Amino acid sequence: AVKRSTRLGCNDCREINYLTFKNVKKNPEKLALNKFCSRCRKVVVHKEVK
Amino acid sequence: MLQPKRTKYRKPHNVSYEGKAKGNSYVAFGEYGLVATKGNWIDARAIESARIAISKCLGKTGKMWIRIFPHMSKTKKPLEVRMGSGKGNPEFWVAVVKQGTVMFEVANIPESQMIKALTRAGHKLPVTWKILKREE
Amino acid sequence: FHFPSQSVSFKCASCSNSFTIESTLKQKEITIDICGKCHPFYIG
Amino acid sequence: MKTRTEQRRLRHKRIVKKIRATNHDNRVVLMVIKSLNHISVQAWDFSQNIVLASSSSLALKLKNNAKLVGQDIADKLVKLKLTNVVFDTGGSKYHGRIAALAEAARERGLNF
Amino acid sequence: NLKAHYQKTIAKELQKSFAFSSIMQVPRLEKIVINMGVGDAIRDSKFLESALNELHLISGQKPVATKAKNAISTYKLRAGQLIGCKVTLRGERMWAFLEKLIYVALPRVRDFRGLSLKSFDGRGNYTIGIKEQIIFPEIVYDDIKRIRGFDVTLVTSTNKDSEALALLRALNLPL
Amino acid sequence: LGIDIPNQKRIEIALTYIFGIGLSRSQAILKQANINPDKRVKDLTEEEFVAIRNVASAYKIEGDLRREIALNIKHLSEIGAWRGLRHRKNLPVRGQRTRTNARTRKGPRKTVANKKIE
RNA sequence: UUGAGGGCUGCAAUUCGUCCUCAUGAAGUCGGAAUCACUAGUAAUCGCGAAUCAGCUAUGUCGCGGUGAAUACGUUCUCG
RNA sequence: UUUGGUGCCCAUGUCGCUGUGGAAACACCUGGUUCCAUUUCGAACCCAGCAGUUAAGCACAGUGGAGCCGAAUGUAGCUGCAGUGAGAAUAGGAAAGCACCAAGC
RNA sequence: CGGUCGCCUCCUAAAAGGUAACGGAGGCGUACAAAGGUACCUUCAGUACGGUUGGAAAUCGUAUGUAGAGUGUAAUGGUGU
Repeated sequence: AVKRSTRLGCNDCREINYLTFKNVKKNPEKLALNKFCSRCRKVVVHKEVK
Repeated sequence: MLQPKRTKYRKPHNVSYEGKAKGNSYVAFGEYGLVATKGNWIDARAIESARIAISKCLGKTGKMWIRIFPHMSKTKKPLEVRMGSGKGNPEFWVAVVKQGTVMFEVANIPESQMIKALTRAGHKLPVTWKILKREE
Repeated sequence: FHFPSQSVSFKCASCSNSFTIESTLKQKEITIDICGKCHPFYIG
Repeated sequence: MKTRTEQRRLRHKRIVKKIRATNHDNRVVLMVIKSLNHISVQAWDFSQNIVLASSSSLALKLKNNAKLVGQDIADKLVKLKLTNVVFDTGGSKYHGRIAALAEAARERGLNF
Repeated sequence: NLKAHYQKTIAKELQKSFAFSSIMQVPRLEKIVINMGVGDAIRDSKFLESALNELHLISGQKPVATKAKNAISTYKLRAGQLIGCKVTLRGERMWAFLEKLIYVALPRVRDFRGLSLKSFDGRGNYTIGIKEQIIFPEIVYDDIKRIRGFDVTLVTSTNKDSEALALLRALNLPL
Repeated sequence: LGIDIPNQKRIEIALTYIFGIGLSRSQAILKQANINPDKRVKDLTEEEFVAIRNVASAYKIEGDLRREIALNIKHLSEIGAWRGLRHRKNLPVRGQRTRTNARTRKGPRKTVANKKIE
């Protein structure tokens, strides 16, 4: 019923990596994760997008 | 009537009413005891009637203790009901009495009055009665 | 780590005595009107 | 409720229970106790529930910091030919002399 | 030093007075605790910072405030909402606080009618309550508008509090 | 006892701040000792503060005066008399007539209605 | 107002006297409808005497004397 | 031989009392510049030393105080009117035990 | 005509499980960069006692207290270092 979807993707190649959730009510702030990237084959910082 | 003023669940199970006795196989407080020779359920109307009759023929010169109590309640759906669509509706509170149990024990008055009161109460209760004399 | 601590003397001129373990850290040898030596329930 | 010693016993018990349960590899645990006068160390291999080696400052030294109390039992370990132990901190923290004995175990090529 | 005089004289005096056959059966004071409690504003009268700052100034230990252990029905106080302060002090700070109390606090009281009759819990604890904020040698008149008192307690390694009464009597206590 | 003083004005009036010592004993002691209280200043020094308080304690203590008046009222009310019952109910004892006057201890004026007539 | 101590009246001051001293200092930082008073020694205001008289917080009354104002254009609306 | 630690077993193991001894050790203890550290402090952890201790904890003997376990008959229950075997109560039990190392044997 | 149409917990429900009604009950279209993971250390609910504001219930101190809080939550089970 609620919409918490946000797409964490890589920055060196602009991937679409992981769909996750984060409450916009507590904070409407970008979260920079660090996860694996295929086209880079290494752990890079992923950023959020709609 | 004489019943708990609260109960968590409106609709309990009917009763596991078979068996002979579960405790109360002996007279405890009184000197003459009533013994049931039939296992069934007794409503509060007859219990109240018997209690009033005993208090009338006895008073406070003696004392009679009741070892049972209408701990249960019963439901009975009204007429013109098609089977199904929910359970019935609560109607009253009832006490299960098993064949071979004690429920009235009386003391502090001569034996003849005890026998007369027990006979009157038994002829008021649906259950067929038996008499017992207390011994130590 | 904490507020700057120090040790300062105390003086009861009414009872005419001086004692010194610690006191106020910004004033020197404060004075009082009565102490435990001039206590109303210990002097005979 | 706490005598500063029985709570140590319970903490050591929970730590060794954690070691026994979470770690399923056959290994002898090096349990070290930091007494207020000296330090003692013992070895306990499960599936036998007996002591394999022990050391302290009574029959080998007098008092404590000295790393010696490691090498000897470390030698005992290589005298047992296992050199694969799990280092129990006991009712203490990995620091000071505890870290000293850990370094003494490391320098002997003990796997932990 | 009050502490030095205590440990050099009173311990031996109590050992001689009360037979122990051991120099460490004498009751010894462990610590002091100070707490106030705040119930004047929902979360901000002066944000409670005035009392914390003056306690920080008077004591050698950093103050800290407790959280709501119990749900409050009279007011909307749940899951924290710090009220009052907590300081548990030992060592030299304890003796400093004691000597301030025995020579400044009680003497600075407007009128006194004795104490130390029943201030016990029956298990070796003693307490003192003070009704004045400006009662200590280290306190500024310019503070929170409402004058606020304090409560402190004293405990030893044992529970025979009669000996605690005797010791405190030997340590400048009204009777 | 030693801290009840207004800031930066005459000591002779500042001393009267205590509940129980007025302008009579204070001025009598002050002019007997000839201290010449300062003008528009909270205090000069504390060289005589302890001495002034010791001399003032000779007269009476305001806090002790509280207890004195309390025990006087208590003893007056304990004994069966018009004074005791009059003071128990907080009514003017000195005999002044009361119809709708003496409205200082009765709180606010409180009435609902009365008897009407046509 | 409350409490204490002195002093007076009268046989007697608790019901209910009064004064003084001492202890305290309620409220109130000009009050809503309504509005009374007087055209110069007037308003306003500062004091004293007589009366009832053993006593009489009557600040009441009858007077005394000192200081000493404002406006008046008007009668249309208020009262007679 | 006991004492110190340890797991094992987690009460017929428990909580309590009466006395015993810590000389070697364990424990308390001595303090806190420093390794480290206090939801806040030598409280706790941690450093380096044993002045004193048997009082505190530790244990050994007794204490059936509390807690706790629980005999048989009979009996509740049931599978074809015989078998099967209960629980509760009851006699009573009840002051842990089993291994390893280490010092004085 | 009325109620329901899906999901999940307990009893019904025959000591594994399975197993009906238009049975008795209940909740659901979640929350969360922390209520996540890991390492560190810490262990009740309560009651009594003693205390200025300050109540039956504010916080602390001393204990007793062995499950009577909590482990987002409707319920179940487990959960006492």
